[PDB]
Amino acid sequence: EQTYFISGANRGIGFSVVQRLAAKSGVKVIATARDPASATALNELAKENPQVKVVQLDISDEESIKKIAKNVSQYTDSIDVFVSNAAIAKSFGPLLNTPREQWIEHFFTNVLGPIRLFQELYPLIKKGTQKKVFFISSNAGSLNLDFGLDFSAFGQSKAALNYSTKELARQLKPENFIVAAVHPGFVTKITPEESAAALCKLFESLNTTGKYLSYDGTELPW
Amino acid sequence: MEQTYFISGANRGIGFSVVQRLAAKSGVKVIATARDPASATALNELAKENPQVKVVQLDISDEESIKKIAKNVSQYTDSIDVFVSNAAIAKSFGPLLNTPREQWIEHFFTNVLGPIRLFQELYPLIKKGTQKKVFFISSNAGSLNLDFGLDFSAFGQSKAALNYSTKELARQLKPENFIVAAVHPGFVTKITPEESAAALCKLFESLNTTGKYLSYDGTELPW
Ligand SMILES: NC(=O)C1=CN([C@@H]2O[C@H](COP(=O)(O)OP(=O)(O)OC[C@H]3O[C@@H](n4cnc5c(N)ncnc54)[C@H](OP(=O)(O)O)[C@@H]3O)[C@@H](O)[C@H]2O)C=CC1
Ligand SMILES: NC(=O)C1=CN([C@@H]2O[C@H](COP(=O)(O)OP(=O)(O)OC[C@H]3O[C@@H](n4cnc5c(N)ncnc54)[C@H](OP(=O)(O)O)[C@@H]3O)[C@@H](O)[C@H]2O)C=CC1
Repeated sequence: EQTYFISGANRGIGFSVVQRLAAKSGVKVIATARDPASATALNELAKENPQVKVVQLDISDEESIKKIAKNVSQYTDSIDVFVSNAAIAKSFGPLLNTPREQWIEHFFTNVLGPIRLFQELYPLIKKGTQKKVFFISSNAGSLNLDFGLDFSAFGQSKAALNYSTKELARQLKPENFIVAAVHPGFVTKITPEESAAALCKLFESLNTTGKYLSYDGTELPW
Repeated sequence: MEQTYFISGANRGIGFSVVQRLAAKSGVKVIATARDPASATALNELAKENPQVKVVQLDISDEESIKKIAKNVSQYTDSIDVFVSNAAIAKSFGPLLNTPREQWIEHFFTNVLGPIRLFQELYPLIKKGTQKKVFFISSNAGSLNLDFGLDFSAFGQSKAALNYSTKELARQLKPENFIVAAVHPGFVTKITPEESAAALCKLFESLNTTGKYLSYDGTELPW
C-alpha cells in the first residue's frame, strides 16, 4: 500500500490526478483544498472513494502550512509520493508593468509555499517507501527556453522553485529520494484528464533524481 | 559627452571599488548609494575630494526608500547612462531543510524585488540618457546550469530569480536600444574588490550587446 499527497486537488490537474489515483488499488490519497467545505467535486470524490482524505491547505498561508503535518498525520504514518501542485499564475508580460504585489504574491505562493510545505512533510516522506518528491513546475520556468512570451512573476517563481528543487535533489540523493520538477503540459493544449494520466505514469515510473521533466517523460533544460 | 553612472551599495565592497574606479575617469558623474550615508566614512571622503561623486540614501529592502530614489537622484542629474544594481545580501547557504522561512523572505525582498523596484523607479532617468545600459550584479551561483558542489540556498535562488527577470527585461527593452546584463563580479579564483571593479568598469564601458550573462572578464556564463 502507498500514500500519495496532492496539494490543490479541488479542481484542475490536481482533481484529475486524485480521481485517477482513487481508481488504483492500494492507494491512499491526502488531497488538500484552501476551503475543503466548498470543494464540492472533491468531497463527492472522497465520499465515493474514502481512501481520498480531504485536508485544508492554503500554500500562501504560513499558519495553514504550520498545521499540514498534524492534518496529514491524522490519516497516515508516511507519504510515498509528495506532489506540490497547488500554485498561481496571475502575472505575465513586461517587468516595468509588473507591480510589487504580483512579485510578492508569486514568491510567497509559488516559491516559499512549496519549500515550507516540503519542510513540514519531510519527516512523513522520510518514513515512506517510495521517497518521491514532485514539484509541478512549468516549461515557462526554464532559463533556457524562449516561448516568444514574457512570464513576469509567474515565470520568475517557477525558475526560483526549479533552482531550489535542483539543490534539494542533490541534498537528498544520499537518502535515496527521487526529486523532480515536472511541467504538467499546456492545460495544442491538453485536458486535465490527459495531463493527470501522463503525470500518474511518470510519478510511478520515475527512478532517477534531479530531473526537469515534461508530462510525456522527456527532459527540459533548467 | 559627460556620462552619469548609478551604483547601489557604494559604501564598501565591489560597489565602493567601482565608485572609486569611476571617480578617476574624466567626465563621469557617479550617483553612489548607501543605506546609512552618515557612517559611509571612505565613500564620504571620496565624495569630499571628488565632487562628481554624489552620495544618496537607499535601502533596497525598503519600499519607502525606493519610492524616493528617483526624485532624490533627479536633484543631482537629468539622466543615468549606466545603471548598476550592486547592493545585495548573501547570508543563506547550505541545505533546503536547514533554511528557515525568514532567510528565503529576506533574500527575495533584498535580492529580487529590491533591484526590480529600483530599476522600475530609475528607468525614466535611464531612458533620458545616451548609453542606456543596465547591469544587475548577479553570481555564477544563480546559474541553473553550473554545479560547484555547494548549496547556495536563498542566496542562489535570489540570483536565479533575478537572472530570469533580467533575461526577460533584455528582450523587453531591446527595441528601445537598451543594453541589459547580469554580471558575475568574481570570487571576491580569488580576486580583490579593486581587481573586480577594474574588470567591471571595462565591461560597463565596452559591452554593446543586450541579454548577456557575463563574468567580470567578459566571458559568458550559461543561464
Ligand atoms: N495548466 C497549465 O497549462 C500549466 C500549469 N502549470 C502548473 O500546473 C498547476 C496548476 O494545476 P491546476 O489544479 O490544473 O490549476 P488551476 O488553474 O485549475 O487551479 C490552481 C490550483 O491551485 C489551488 N490554489 C491556488 N492558490 C492556492 C493557495 N494560495 N493555497 C492553496 N491552493 C491554492 C487552486 O485552489 P483554489 O480553487 O482554492 O484557487 C487549484 O487547486 C500549477 O502548479 C502550475 O504551475 C504549468 C504549466 C502550464
Ligand atoms: N563577494 C563575492 O565574491 C561575490 C559577490 N557577489 C555580488 O556582488 C555584489 C557586491 O558584493 P560585495 O561587495 O562583496 O557585497 P558586500 O557584502 O561587501 O556588501 C553589499 C553592499 O550592499 C549593500 N546593501 C546590503 N543590503 C542593502 C540594502 N537592504 N539596501 C541597500 N544597500 C544594501 C551593503 O551596504 P551595508 O553596508 O549597509 O550592508 C554593501 O554596500 C552583490 O550584489 C553580491 O551579491 C556575487 C557573488 C560573488
